[PDB]
Amino acid sequence: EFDAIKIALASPDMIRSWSFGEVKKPETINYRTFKPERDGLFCARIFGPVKDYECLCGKYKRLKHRGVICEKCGVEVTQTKVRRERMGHIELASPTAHIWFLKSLPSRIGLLLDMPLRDIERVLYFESYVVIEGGMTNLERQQILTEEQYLDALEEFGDEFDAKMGAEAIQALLKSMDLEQECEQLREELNETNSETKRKKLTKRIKLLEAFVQSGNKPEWMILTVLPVLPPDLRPLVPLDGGRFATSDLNDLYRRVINRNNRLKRLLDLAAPDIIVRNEKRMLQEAVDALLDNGRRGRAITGSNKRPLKSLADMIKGKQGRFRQNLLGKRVDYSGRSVITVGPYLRLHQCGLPKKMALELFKPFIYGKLELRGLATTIKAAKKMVEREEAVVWDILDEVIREHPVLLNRAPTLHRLGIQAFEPVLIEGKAIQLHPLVCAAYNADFDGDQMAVHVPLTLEAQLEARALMMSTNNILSPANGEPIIVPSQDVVLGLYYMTRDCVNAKGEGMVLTGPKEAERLYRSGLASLHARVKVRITEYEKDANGELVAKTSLKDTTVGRAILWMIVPKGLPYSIVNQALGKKAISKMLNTCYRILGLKPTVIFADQIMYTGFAYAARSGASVGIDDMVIPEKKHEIISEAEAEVAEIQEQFQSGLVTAGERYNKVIDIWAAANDRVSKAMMDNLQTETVINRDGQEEKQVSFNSIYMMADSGARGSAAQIRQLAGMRGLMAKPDGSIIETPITANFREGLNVLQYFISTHGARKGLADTALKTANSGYLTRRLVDVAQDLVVTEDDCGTHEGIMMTPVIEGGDVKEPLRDRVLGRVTAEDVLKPGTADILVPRNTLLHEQWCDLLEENSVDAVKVRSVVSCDTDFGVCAHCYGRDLARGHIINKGEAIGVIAAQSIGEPGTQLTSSIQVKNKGSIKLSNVKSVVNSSGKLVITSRNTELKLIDEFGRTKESYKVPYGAVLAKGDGEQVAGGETVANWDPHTMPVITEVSGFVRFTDMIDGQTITRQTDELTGLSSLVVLDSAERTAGGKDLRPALKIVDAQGNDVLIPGTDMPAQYFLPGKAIVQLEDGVQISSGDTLARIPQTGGLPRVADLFEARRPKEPAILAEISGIVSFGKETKGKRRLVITPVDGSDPYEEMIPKWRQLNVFEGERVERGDVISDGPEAPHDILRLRGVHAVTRYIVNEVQDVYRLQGVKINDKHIEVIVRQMLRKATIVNAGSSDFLEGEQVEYSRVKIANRELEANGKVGATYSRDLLGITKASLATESFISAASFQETTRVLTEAAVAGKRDELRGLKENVIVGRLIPAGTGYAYHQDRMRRRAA
Amino acid sequence: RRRKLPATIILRALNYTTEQILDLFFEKVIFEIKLQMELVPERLRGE
Amino acid sequence: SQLKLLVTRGKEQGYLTYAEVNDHLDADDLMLAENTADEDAAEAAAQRTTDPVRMYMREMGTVELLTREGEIDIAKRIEDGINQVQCSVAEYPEAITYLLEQYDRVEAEEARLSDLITGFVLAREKFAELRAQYVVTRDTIKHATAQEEILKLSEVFKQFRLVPKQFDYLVNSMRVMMDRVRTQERLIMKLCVEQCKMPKKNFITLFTGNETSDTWFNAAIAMNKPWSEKLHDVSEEVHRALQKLQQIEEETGLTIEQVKDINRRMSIGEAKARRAKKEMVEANLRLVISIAKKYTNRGLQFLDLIQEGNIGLMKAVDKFEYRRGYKFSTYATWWIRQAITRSIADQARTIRIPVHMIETINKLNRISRQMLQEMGREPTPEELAERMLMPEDKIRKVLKIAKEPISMETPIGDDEDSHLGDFIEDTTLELPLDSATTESLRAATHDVLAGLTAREAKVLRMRFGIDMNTDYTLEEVGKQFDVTRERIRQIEAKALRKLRHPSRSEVLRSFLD
Ligand SMILES: CCC[C@@H](C)[C@H]1CC[C@H]2[C@@H]3[C@H](O)C[C@@H]4C[C@H](O)CC[C@]4(C)[C@H]3C[C@H](O)[C@]12C
Ligand SMILES: CCC[C@@H](C)[C@H]1CC[C@H]2[C@@H]3[C@H](O)C[C@@H]4C[C@H](O)CC[C@]4(C)[C@H]3C[C@H](O)[C@]12C
Ligand SMILES: [Mg+2]
Ligand SMILES: [Zn+2]
Ligand SMILES: [Zn+2]
Repeated sequence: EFDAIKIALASPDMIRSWSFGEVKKPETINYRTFKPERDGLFCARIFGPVKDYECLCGKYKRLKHRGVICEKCGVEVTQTKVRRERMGHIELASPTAHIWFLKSLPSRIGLLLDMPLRDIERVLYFESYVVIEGGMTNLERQQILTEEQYLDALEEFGDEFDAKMGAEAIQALLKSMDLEQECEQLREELNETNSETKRKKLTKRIKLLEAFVQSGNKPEWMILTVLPVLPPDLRPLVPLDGGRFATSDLNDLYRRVINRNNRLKRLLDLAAPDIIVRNEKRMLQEAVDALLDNGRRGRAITGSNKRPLKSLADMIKGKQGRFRQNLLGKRVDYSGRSVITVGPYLRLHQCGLPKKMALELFKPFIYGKLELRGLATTIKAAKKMVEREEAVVWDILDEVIREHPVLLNRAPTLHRLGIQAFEPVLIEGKAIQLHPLVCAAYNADFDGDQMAVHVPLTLEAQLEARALMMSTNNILSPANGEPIIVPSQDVVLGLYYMTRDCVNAKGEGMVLTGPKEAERLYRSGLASLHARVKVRITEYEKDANGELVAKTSLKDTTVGRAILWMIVPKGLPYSIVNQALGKKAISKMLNTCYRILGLKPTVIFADQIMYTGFAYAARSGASVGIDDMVIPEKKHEIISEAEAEVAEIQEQFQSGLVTAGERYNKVIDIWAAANDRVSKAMMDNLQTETVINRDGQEEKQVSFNSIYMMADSGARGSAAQIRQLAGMRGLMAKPDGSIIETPITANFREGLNVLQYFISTHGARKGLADTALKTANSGYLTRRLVDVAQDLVVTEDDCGTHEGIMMTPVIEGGDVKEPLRDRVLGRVTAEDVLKPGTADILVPRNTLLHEQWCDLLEENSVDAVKVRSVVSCDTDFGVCAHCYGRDLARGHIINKGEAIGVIAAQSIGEPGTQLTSSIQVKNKGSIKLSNVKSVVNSSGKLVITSRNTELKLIDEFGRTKESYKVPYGAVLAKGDGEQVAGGETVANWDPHTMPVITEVSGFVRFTDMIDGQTITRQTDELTGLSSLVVLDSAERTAGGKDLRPALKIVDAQGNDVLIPGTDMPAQYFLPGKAIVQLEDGVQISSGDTLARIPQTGGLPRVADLFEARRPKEPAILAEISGIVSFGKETKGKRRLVITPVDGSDPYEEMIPKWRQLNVFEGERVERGDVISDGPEAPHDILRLRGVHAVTRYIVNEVQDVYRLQGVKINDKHIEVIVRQMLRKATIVNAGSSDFLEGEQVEYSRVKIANRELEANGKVGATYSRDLLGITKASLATESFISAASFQETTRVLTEAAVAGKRDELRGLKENVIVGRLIPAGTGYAYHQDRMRRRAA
Repeated sequence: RRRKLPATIILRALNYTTEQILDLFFEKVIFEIKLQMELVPERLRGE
Repeated sequence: SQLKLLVTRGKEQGYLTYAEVNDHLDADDLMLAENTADEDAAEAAAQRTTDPVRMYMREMGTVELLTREGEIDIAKRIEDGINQVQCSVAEYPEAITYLLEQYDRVEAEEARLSDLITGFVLAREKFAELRAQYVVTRDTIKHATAQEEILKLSEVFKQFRLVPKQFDYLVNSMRVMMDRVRTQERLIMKLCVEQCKMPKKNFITLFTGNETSDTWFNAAIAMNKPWSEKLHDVSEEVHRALQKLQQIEEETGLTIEQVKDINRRMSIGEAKARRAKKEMVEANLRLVISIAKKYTNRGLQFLDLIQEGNIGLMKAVDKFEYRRGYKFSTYATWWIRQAITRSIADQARTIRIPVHMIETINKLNRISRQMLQEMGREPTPEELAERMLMPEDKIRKVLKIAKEPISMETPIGDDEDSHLGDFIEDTTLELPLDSATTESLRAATHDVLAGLTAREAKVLRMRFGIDMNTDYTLEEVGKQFDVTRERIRQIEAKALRKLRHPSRSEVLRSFLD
């Protein structure tokens, strides 16, 4: 209807235009007749009649004569709702400053006038005068003149002198101000001499003057002359039961403003002393300030209840304002709630709805049906029929409900599966029956939880619920590809018990004809559910283009597996059910069914699995008793032995042989070992049993114990819970985080005594508090993540880009913890996947890698692919479907319009509550060295001559399996190009002192070495050797301080030995605190040690890693490639200069001397190398290394937090957030564009700006990408309606008003506030068509 | 819990002179004249 | 400096404590704390009490109290002022004529004799003497001896004392007459000087000294100067202004320079009165603030009380005389108390209560307190009426006053910070089922009314405003149908009878109830 919203400042003429009349009296209503007063806050003349079509007096009280203004009253005869739309105005006697434009942090008034805020405040409060265009009389504009100074200046000046006080002075200043001429003057200033901040401040001044000139506002509009009055019905005075009333706080504030204004107007007629009028004007300013914003400049005015009054500003901001409490979430019609029960008889797509709730929610539909079918004549008859609950009413209700989805929702909606659409089934009672398989999606248990039910109304809403939100459409998690409809705890136990063989059961050794005979035998009592038999099984294979060829063969199975085979669909093999079928086997089975067959067979299969599991779990009759918790028979011996060892340690400490800090650890280790022994003994005794037999001999088998069965199948429990039940409760902690030495040696089968229970309580209280805190934090993280990345939408099919990420498996030193299949499945290749033999292309390009392609890649053993990624997408304002991948919840390539930002935010935030030397090879392969320079030492072996050496174990198949990091100068047993066996330590080194080593051998002379200037005399008394320890710069004398210890290599012939392969002299400038051991003239072998130089986690790690915080001590990277050099020393921090090979060297950094540098001044380093060592910074990687390196550092550094806790989410969702982090570009060269040199612009704008410009006959502009946090990157929103929702409302509206900003609703958070279709999903087509017609 | 003030102020507010304050909170050593000092063995724990 | 250290500490730690900020630093403290939180930049880093009451106290402080004699001088000053203006206005002729005409009208029983005049320095006799003097002086304007006659007339006029209202009316009338003269003079000056650059010297030489004839302007047009030639274009407006001035001269009967001097003396006296009054009030501000501290918790804020007290003092200082000898602190406290009490009774509660009802409520409260203390338990409305002499219905009515409205934000949820305003429903909205019922009734009426002869349908739609813009009577529909108010009634009755019986109107019966 409008398609855009504009905001600006209001002129007094505009304010008089809005109003329908002036409010002159502070009266509200008569205390006797309760009628609106005349010219008061509630006035019928100004704001409209109080009841529909009726004058106040009553002479005109019918619709027939509407639109007429009664002469007696003046009240127009119209609808009363018009009182909700009409404003008034109050003409202030004297101008008042607007608090938003005075006490804002930038202080718009002061910024525009170029005056300190304190000067403005003191002139406002009638403290000192101000000269306004004084003239040529030796006065300076905007000069403070206190009362005495003003008085003595007035003398000797017959001129007016133009001095004023109060807000009138400010208004005169603003009105006299000229913006174009001052902008010209500032341009002249910027043209001339420039200083560090002079140029910046002048540029800011000119830019903001230009902005204010272009906004269309005028400065003097910041000073109020007329005050608008809100319509009465938004600040109502409403009668409550009895003689009492309730009123809004705005009535009090308006009454105060009007009282003081009228008093001032009266006072200005009496010609009162200036003291009185000054005080009155100060009070008027204070009252208007309190009205517009109460509690911002001074003390908040309070009411009778002694609480601060709510002002106009308080009604907009906060979590209880119109922007948040009512515009983004509000109460809804056609809704209900109730407690949820099980209902295990249901199908996956339907729920159970009480008849009473269904009758109440669908009332209009039932009225329509009753009238249509002729049962009722009018709607009143239908109402009475439904109110009496006749017989026909229930048939009509059953007809209405037939195919009408209802949305069920549970209160903590953490992801999109917390709302799902089901088909109702009318039931008796008052509880909602919820299908078991969906509980995990809701995180719902049946111990008192409640659910809300909403009913879609429109045809479009019903179709969306049926096609998008149905429960049979969401069976895969959207965070990863895994199903979320897995059977949970009792289905698992039933299917485990059914498929679980026994050694010598009834009917063992039989040969059945198929599943039917197996079931017929079991059900008639002739065979046991686990009796090993031979069964003829017929299974189908898709060994063709979908043909399902059959194969019949005699399998060796049990009766349970043969029975369970009856429910498995055609395409699957028989080996899926031919096992014990724990918790994870069932999930694998469902995943296999989904990938091979499709969606419908999977849903049918899941329902059959649930039914069979429940039936046979009931059949088994599995229970829990006190004899199932078998305590080990050796527990007392183990505890006694631990007691003896700890007592011996204590008495040894009492003899002063060990420090307490070590005996504590010894006792802790003793008790840990004892606990491990007890747990091992318990589990050994509890997981096996002896049975007999086919012939009569003792034979072991896995136990049928009930606790063990529950833990082993994954139904419920673990080894820790069993350990506490039958082992020992373990080792408790303390409030300080310490671990109390003596553990709880009792389990729960045995009782705890009072002290052990006291310690347990210590633990439990902390557990509860930590749970609460985690739930608190994980919501804030999700809210920020949604705010930053809400408006991302797939808005293209292919951008055509040829770039992407390089996906390879993740290896933490030893084993691999994420194969290539997990990281590559479902993505789009950016380049041909050449065969590892380099023969031909294996996967051409732009091919969505589904399961078959992943299997092919695994078969050919490729370990590196190039996959298109979101962070390297060429689409402007959105993403393309090919650079994203596939949906992960539907299984196909993502659809256009899908909102991927909200999905990414929800997927990242949903699991938040859950989360809290020598090198030895391990496999028979071949050593491969990457990024290392080799050389042969004196011993003849190979020594590393590099800092970034990487060792890989390339097996006979050419696949990496072990990646290891080796420091500098390590002796290697083997090298590249030689096969090795297992268990061979191919590298070793000393992890102590310093790795400073030489490179050649020969006579060493102390060149440029003077005793008493750089070294100290410290002879090795123990060995008798003389060692020259190099002191520091401070201690040493200045005679040779600038000199450094250089040890040149020479021969016996008197010549000079230089670095082999080059003419560079071989000198080693050793640093301070270096212990020179070998004397001059003593030949040294290659690599000799010249000097023995001495020396978070959980959610907060993720939250501080999306905020791009800089660590405490960031490792210094190589800013530029070139020879490293040094400059002036000890100028607060050690100075280092890098000189490129040819390029200029304007780089110099004050590197602190505290950092232990790992590079010598004679060693060149390229950019991106580490100078110091420590945690890396996120900003430095982006600058030194491309975008693909900072994203790789993040998607791997936050995925480590989740992997530890077992949470798995796709990498798609972390690259969506990163794409929104590095979104602003900083320009370095303007080029032929229209961009300022030092400016930050949206990277999308600059990318397209120079793109079209380059195509023409111009040259594009360079830039440097920038990285922000999710909280700083969400403040760059270009709409002031979405920004005010989650930012400071006062700041956003104050800056948008002066700038004359207008925003066209283009986001998801703005069309919700306005109340129109979002541009993301089903509303994507509507918005595109609107833009097309609008362009025309 | 208002703006911080040096502690000794309050002592002066209780009508205490500087000599009295030092007497209360500190011990003293003496000297005699030439330039002879009365040594207390316990005091010189580190010297 | 000190702020810089606190900022450095906050940046290093990212947070600060109240003690650290307060030490390193009421309204000024709050302002500084707000500024510090700005960073969590340049403006805050670079960056009295702001209380309107403290600044008022400061501005009042620079004052000197007055001793017993310190008022007397001021008092006499005031008298001189007023006396001067009296002598300034005694010379105005039209004033005495207006006084006599008003007195004659009063004698015509249009107003009370005493209301006209507050006595003199007997009323009928003094009026007769005044009339005799006026008649003997007006008929002797002949210049040589007329001045002494007018002086005697004014001197005898001095013996009279005039009501402030009519004296101020005469002053305002003289002021508006002088304003008209000055406006005409300013128009002449603007049309002659700015439009023609007419030198001020010529204006002084010609305009001043006579200021009655047209020689100063009309005869100066032939001075042989460019301004004289240019005055031809604007001669019409200047001539009209001169004619108005000549007409006014007849009313004034005096030289305009004398009028200017009289007005100058009047302004000097008024300024003296004003300065004296200001000096008096500045001293008495302390008394005003001292009185107005017994009404703190009454609905008005302290400063409003102070300002109302200041109005009462300014009224007293104008109505105070030193003849009685009341130490101001006794003639002034009464006015201050009156003003403060009336203001509290006029602008202290949102639903205004008249003054008399406020007094009744206060009296009832005092009686209730006395009764509660005396009898011990409580007074009941019957006992209150007996002790208070009221019909026992007025007592109940006064007790039923609506007290004070509840703030609509009073936290009442106590569970989710809910406010009292969230639980108040809109009682005027029409239920969606009633709207559907209305539409269904309209449809049923449209269906039924089509089942009778077109004339009957038209008549029924004409009488009852069914889909019509407005209702109509019998004679109007007769004008429409060319019949006279009788056949129309018969056809209407026939149609209603036809719709009356069932088989034609049964769903309407369903709508009925
Ligand atoms: C902390 C929540 C306070 C809130 C629950 C308390 C505080 C004052 C109470 C109201 C007032 O008495 C005025 C009315 C008196 C009538 O008799 C009954 C209604 C009425 C609104 C009262 C209901 C309730 O009791 C109130 C709102
Ligand atoms: C624990 C929270 C109490 C809350 C549920 C109860 C306690 C007092 C109740 C209000 C007061 O009576 C005043 C009004 C009376 C009108 O008749 C209906 C509205 C009105 C606001 C009442 C609605 C509600 O019922 C209130 C808030
Ligand atoms: Mg629960
Ligand atoms: Zn009226
Ligand atoms: Zn793309």
